[PDB]
Amino acid sequence: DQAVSKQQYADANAAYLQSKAAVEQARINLRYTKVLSPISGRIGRSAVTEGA
Amino acid sequence: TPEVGIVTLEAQTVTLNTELPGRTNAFRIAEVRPQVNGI
Repeated sequence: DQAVSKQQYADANAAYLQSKAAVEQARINLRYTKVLSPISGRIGRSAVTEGA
Repeated sequence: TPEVGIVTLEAQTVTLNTELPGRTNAFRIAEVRPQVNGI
């Protein structure tokens, strides 16, 4: 109903997509911990035990 | 003739354990590294 400018909407939508990208960066850092095995195969011993 | 001790041997089953060298490592070792700085 055009109660706000179109440009103020474009600024709000840009801030919204920038913040979604910042949450994606924080989620990628939260996914690097709890480290995923990149491939599938036989795994050996753990050179780093838990606690190090 | 000589009389000597003679055994009568027969078949049986065995287990065949093999000896192999090595060291013992600790189960859960944690080197206390600081993660933060200062004296």
